[PDB]
Amino acid sequence: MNIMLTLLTNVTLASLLVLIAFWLPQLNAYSEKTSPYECGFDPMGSARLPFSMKFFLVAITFLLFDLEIALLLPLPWASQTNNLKTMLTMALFLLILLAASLAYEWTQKGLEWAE
Amino acid sequence: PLVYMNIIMAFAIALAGLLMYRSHLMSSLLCLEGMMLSLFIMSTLIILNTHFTLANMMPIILLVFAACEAALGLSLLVMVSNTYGTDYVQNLNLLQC
Amino acid sequence: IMKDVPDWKVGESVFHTTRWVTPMMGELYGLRTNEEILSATYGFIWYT
Amino acid sequence: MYIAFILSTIFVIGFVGFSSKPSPIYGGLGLIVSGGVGCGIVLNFGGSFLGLMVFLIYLGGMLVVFGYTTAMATEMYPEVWVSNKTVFGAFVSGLMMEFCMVYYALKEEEVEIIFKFNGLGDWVIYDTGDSGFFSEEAMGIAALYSYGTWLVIVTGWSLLIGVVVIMEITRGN
Amino acid sequence: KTLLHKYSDIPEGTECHRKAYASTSIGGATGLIVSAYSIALKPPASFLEGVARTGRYTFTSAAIGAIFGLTSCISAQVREKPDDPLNYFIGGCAGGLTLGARTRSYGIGAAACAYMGLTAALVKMGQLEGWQVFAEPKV
Amino acid sequence: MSGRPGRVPLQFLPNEARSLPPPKLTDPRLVYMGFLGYCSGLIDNAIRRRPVVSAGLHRQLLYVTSFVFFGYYLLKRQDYMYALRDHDMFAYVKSHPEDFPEKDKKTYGEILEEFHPVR
Amino acid sequence: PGIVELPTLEDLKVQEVKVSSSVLKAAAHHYGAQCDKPNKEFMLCRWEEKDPRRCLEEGKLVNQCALDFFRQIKRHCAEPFTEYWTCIDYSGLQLFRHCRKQQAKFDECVLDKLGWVRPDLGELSKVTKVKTDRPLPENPYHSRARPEPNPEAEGDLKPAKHGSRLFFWTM
Amino acid sequence: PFFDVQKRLGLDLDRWMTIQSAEQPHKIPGRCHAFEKEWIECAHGIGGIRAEKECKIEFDDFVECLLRQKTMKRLSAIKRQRDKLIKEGKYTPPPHHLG
Amino acid sequence: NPIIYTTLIMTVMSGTMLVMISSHWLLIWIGFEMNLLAMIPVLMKNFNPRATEAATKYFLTQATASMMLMMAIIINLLYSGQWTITKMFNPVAMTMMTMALAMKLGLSPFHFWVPEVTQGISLQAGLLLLTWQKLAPLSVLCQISQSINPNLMLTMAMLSILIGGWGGLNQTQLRKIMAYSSIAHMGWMTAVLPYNTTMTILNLLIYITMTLAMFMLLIHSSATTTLSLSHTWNKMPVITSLMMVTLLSMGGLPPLSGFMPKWMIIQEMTKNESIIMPTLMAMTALLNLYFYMRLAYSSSLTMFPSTNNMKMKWQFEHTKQMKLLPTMIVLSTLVLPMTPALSSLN
Amino acid sequence: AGRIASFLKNAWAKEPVLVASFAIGGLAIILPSLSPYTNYAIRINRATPYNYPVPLRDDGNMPDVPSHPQDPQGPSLEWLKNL
Repeated sequence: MNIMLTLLTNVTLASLLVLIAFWLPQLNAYSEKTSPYECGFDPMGSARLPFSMKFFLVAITFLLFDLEIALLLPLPWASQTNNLKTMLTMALFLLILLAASLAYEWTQKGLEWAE
Repeated sequence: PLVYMNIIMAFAIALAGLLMYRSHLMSSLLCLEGMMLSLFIMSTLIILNTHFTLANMMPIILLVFAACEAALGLSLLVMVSNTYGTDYVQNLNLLQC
Repeated sequence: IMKDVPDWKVGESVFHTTRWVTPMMGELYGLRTNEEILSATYGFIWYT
Repeated sequence: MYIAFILSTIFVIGFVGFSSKPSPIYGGLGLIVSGGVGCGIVLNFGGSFLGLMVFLIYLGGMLVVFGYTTAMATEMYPEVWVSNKTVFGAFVSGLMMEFCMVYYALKEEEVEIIFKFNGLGDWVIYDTGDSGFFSEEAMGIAALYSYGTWLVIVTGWSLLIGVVVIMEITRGN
Repeated sequence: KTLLHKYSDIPEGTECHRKAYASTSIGGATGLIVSAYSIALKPPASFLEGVARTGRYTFTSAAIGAIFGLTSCISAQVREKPDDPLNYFIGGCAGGLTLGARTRSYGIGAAACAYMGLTAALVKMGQLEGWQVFAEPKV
Repeated sequence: MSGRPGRVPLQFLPNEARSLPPPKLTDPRLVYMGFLGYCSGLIDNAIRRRPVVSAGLHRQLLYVTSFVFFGYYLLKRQDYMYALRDHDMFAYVKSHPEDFPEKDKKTYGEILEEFHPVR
Repeated sequence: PGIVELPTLEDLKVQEVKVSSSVLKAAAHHYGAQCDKPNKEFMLCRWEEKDPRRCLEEGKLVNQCALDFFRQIKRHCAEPFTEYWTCIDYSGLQLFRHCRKQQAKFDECVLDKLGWVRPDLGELSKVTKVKTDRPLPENPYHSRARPEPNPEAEGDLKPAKHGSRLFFWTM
Repeated sequence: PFFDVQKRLGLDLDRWMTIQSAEQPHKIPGRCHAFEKEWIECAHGIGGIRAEKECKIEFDDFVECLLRQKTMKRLSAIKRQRDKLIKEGKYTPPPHHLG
Repeated sequence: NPIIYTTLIMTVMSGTMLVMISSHWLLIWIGFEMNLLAMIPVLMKNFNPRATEAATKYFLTQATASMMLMMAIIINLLYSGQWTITKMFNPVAMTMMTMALAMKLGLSPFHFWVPEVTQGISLQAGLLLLTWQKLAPLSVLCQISQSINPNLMLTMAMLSILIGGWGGLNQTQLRKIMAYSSIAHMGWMTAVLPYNTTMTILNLLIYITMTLAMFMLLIHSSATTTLSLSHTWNKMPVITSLMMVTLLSMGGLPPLSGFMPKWMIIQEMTKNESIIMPTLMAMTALLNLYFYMRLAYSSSLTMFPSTNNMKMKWQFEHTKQMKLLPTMIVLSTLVLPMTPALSSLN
Repeated sequence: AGRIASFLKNAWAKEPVLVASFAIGGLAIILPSLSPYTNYAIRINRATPYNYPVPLRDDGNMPDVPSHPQDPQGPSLEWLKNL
């Protein structure tokens, strides 16, 4: 439970810092201080309107690629098996498959910011 | 054991959550995504318990396709959000006939 | 411990076969103390 | 024993976090924490690789879903677990749902709902075997490139088809 | 499925009170399912009309079960002919009349009486003989 | 069937199906399936609005040959399944005499079948 | 559903070899070379019988034989063992690499004082055979008589009697 | 498989995982290698339906080894009655069972 | 780009073939995504708001069924420890799977998705969805037919036939009624599935071939409404003739090949002492026959008013070859006299 | 000849990293065929003992396996000792 003890201590020590930084250093709020910041002026009124991406295409490819790397994390242990021959081909095959998918997306536009 | 009960009722409310749309598809899509987390934890619990070395395979490989299902899922939601603007399932009825 | 129970064979064969089985550790540490439980059952994983 | 059952209990009401339809990333809050404690459930059973994997790619996977929510799935007034009355009803109904059975399990240990399982904790279900010098989980995963082979091919080929599929559906002519 | 056994155990005629009560349980249960499907496929609006729709359906279905159950046993007791298929017919036809009363339209109740009357004799037809609807794969 | 011993999956007419007499080329079932080839020939020119009886005979000849070819092996497999069904069947009754007794067939002089007057 | 049998508390007690792990692994290379015959006998019992309750006698033999092994080294050069095992203790991984000088001092006692040589690499990791005289367990898994397989189809294929026999299809 | 392409060419595609007592990475045994072995080679070439009543004993024991529920229930009866009477008195723990 | 559309079509076929050749419970699921992954692109190939409509509706139900399908496997793993494709060893898990597979097939009230998706997507993709994904769940149902719950599957089959054929006479779009008609045919093959698996394959093949022959005819006619199909008599009256012949074929009147399954299905069910159930499904199959003739009534058997511009269509000719059309038509109408071929499947 | 040389010139001029990454990726695939130490790498993993090689009962006529981990007969690894 040693990891639990340091985890508990860490989140505790963080909580004291926010605790005495909210009660000790005075309190005075009169609305316009409490208002959002828009570089000096009053916002158009939102911060909740759809802030549509312009790079949505690459986001999903990250999920496919961040997923597939989890398939090759076992590589250090995969090297120390009695069958490195098929290990070499299969592990290589994954890297070309990611390479092909990146190459496929690259050629058909893709990574460049969708406009 | 009791740990198994906790995580199969994790499926049940996830099952209830998925096929219960209130306002928007994104919340249900996330529930579909999180539904496999119980599925991951479920399958993972037997496999380390039973010491079956090979079948440690499938928790990772279930993760390949469950999140891939989500990958095409929220990318489908992109096509909705351009024609539909919002992501509401209540509006998602233009094929009323 | 088994005197009050109506029907109880003391140390009956757990399975229908007579071949020995690796002992389900619940039989091992079932009635031991709490610290001995955590020292071995959760010992390795919780150890650093 | 506490932690083994207690962590799974957090996994439960954590799942209530997103199954009750809060604002989508408040649901993201719901399953990211159960994903965090879900690492703990497999961790206590060994399972360090798998426990870290979910704490690796879920955060990677959940990294973009927030963006889609705040970019193309957010409202003028984002939801919360207390604002809307139905979702609060959905939240609470996810609280007595497991509360009765854990009390039933803690008091009787013979709960029959759907499946039959006893309630002597879960420290019993562990083993007495010795791993020698090899972790069972980390080597079964490493058997991907020695004995997976075909099981590798179907995963890799689909990932290629993935990047084709996620491209053409969103291309829009 | 326990309700089906809770109705079949009681011999025809005797214990007509329990037989009638059992028939209400099947009628009440079936009304709950159709009502649950009704407000799910077609959402009325708020809870007040939703519970009214379930109330109308549950009351109606239980009504058919109640009168059909009590008519079957009293007919068997009075006529002293438990095996007679018509012991269910007069209960079955009465089911249509009650449905016609529940729907406030005797026009559809008249045709319902024959339809539920014929089926009621048919379920007694199979109960008497070895008829089975969900046969196990014998071949 | 799907579980009989000594079966090779995805294997068409096996090495013992040839022990049965082959279907004749004048098999009425075979020529009918050839007639389906003839029928599938004439209709083809109907969609493409061609002379339904005097258009390209190569298509019609190829339409008939394909049907008569694949049919012959199917007609060979036809009997082999039935022969295999018949073969094992007779082994079971031989191997299980107690399930198939032989009644002492007695003439109608002893049978008391009652008479139904109709009038 | 039957009987479990366990040896009584008397015959499962031996003169247990009570010395720390580091000392055991410090002399493990020399221990595995000569003190091997009881060891090889012990788990031919462990793998053939597949039942620890049937191998207590071999467990006694290996425990006492190791005791004679530890008696020999203690009697001849006890002091050179001292520095070798304590520097193994200081290593968290019990690494042999930071022990070569101390290992050298240990090695030349038993080679010259007693005649014990140091096995080289891949020496103890062998499939070597052992001359156990005990009977071979006939049914290690205690399996019962198995059900007889269904009779095998035999004979020759005859044409289907009266054709397909389906409704009104003559053949 | 609907089409047992595995058996046709004789090359395995997914049969290596299937059952528990298949070959393992440098022979790491499963929990129920013995029980699962006894059940599998009991009902081999005998038929799926002609396997339940005959090769039963090798199966419930195997599914016992997998779940160990009746034995955990056995431990439940031991622990439950233990806390029943030690709280009432009688039993005092022997000095090895509590340290 | 056509070269890639060959690949995703191939993967859908490859994934389906993966399901029907796998002995591992895991790989069977893997084929379902391989079908599911590459299906959505070809479902919204035209990229219409209806295409995005149907694609989203398809994905939600299909993903739910496949996701429900694992812990049906996982509980089997919990209570059996076996991955092999055999009978299931835990009842509640396999009941859970039957709902999952029925969701993929669209038999129970689960069936709501198939008529909705079919309308939004084009005819060509409608054929592929309605004729190719009805094999992978069929293969799994065929394999697990040993321990199948009789009441569970028969109830699912009856509803699929009932609602499948009951709402059929309420849709003016052909793509809708075929989806409605398919659910009725879905029930027919699934009803026999618990009893004998062989007749399920024959009814599958017979239904499949008719499914091409009609959908393939519809593409040639290029019709979306019954009135649109009605105008076909003024260009290619022969095409509209095979139209009705296939309708009566799909109805099931002999000698037409649509009487193949209806004749064969009730046979072993009567052999299995199930007689009331065969009677009800046959009688309610007349509901299928009703809107079958109504489409035949509007298309072939009677004329219908045409348009002025329709004349110029006579001058030009169709350019699509529409491969394998004549063989499907004959294989969908004149097949009954060759009945004993069910043994070849057996 | 001329086309490939100009093409290599163009690739090395515009995006050197990609024509690079194709190079390291290129030969890392075909070196395994030309590798003379892959067989040693095979022998490396076989030699490493994880499970202890349980002894075998000797009913006679196995001269290869020794009776003791000191006799010369049996599989050996002096290639590793040299290496």
